[PDB]
Amino acid sequence: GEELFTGVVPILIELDGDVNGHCFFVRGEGEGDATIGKLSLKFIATTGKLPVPWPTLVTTLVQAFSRYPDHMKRHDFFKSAMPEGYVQERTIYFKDDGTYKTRAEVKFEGDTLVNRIELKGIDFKEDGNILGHKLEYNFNSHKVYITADKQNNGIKANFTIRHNVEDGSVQLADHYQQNTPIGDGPVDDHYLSTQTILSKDLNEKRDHMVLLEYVTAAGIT
Amino acid sequence: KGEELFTGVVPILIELDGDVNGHCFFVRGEGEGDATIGKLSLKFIATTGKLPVPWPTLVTTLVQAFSRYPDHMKRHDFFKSAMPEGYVQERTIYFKDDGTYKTRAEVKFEGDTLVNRIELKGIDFKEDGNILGHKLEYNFNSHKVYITADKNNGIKANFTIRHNVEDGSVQLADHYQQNTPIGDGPVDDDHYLSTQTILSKDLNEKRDHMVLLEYVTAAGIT
Ligand SMILES: [Mg+2]
Repeated sequence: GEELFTGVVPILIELDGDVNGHCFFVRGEGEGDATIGKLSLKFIATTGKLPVPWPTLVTTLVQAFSRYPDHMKRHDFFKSAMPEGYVQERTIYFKDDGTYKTRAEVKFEGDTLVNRIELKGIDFKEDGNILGHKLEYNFNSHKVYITADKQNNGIKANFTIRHNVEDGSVQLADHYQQNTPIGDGPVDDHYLSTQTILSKDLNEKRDHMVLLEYVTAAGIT
Repeated sequence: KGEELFTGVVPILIELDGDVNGHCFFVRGEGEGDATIGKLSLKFIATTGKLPVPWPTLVTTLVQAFSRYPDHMKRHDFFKSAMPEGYVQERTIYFKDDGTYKTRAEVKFEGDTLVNRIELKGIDFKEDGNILGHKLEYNFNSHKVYITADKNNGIKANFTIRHNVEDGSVQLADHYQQNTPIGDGPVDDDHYLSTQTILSKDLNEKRDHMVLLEYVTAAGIT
């Protein structure tokens, strides 16, 4: 699957959501450089104003795009499942607040890699950090601990995301993940190091998130 | 159990999830029903803010098991016979010269509370129409609900709702209904339900809401 990631690969992102009854849609376009672990994307809300903070959707809207080191090439499930693709599911627990359930498909559509997502948010508190938009427009660096999931012939990941709040302490989001192959069966413990930058397109009147991310793999000597 | 469950007053919880021309919203209602007297008292609230559609259009979509069937009609009602397991209630509502509603609901007992859970999708509603334009008066007329057996082992119903418009004209809503029992062994003749509704507001409620009082009795058989 490594052969399809050579050079620059186009990216398409689609998300459908419902948070405490609030529907919304997001569309993103950009490109990815798996060889260099670089992502550049621009997101727009096609339904108006986003009812939840943009940082909370960062993890939900890819991962093939990670640069796995030469001695770790065989451990990249994300790239190995292409072009057929894989299904990615999560339950995100915001401490003392609501929860997100997500289901996505990542696959090639022509020469474009597409990520179509469905998320449902429930039990979010009124005037909370999420529904109250009290989260800073930024993102911290994290470690995505990946482990094999023999039963589903895929992988599982666990990590806690730290969302900066406008005053000083931070809002935690526990992430639980499962990735499963879509077709024919081509596949150790390790982790991903992530860095993200959120920004704004000054000539865009629509709600915008501009994204730059750098991801590498490690954990094996 | 299935009629024995409705002696006296039963608590009610109602939940609706909807999408009209892309505008999702949710409504939650709580109240009580006294099937012996065919009476309902409920309060509904929009938990997502302002309703993108007029409240009266959601009345029929929001517990016919509380209808009052006469002693000589005990056999006839199917609503209570399907309890406590409950029944599925589906509808397609066509508003004349406007959009359409598709609904799916499950009505059943959860403990001592009768619960009605709903999904509603509205399509092809016109901009500046009576519906999306909020031109319907805050009231509800009396109707007759025509029920017939669907020996899907349930029932079907057809009727036309009359919504008063602010200008004085009326917006019609054709209702097509299908009910199927969730589990086993329920009762199935042609007859109708006579309905009366009263809409009001809670003076101390800032959220978009609707207070409803309803009286339903059955007839059509001598
Ligand atoms: Mg909904």
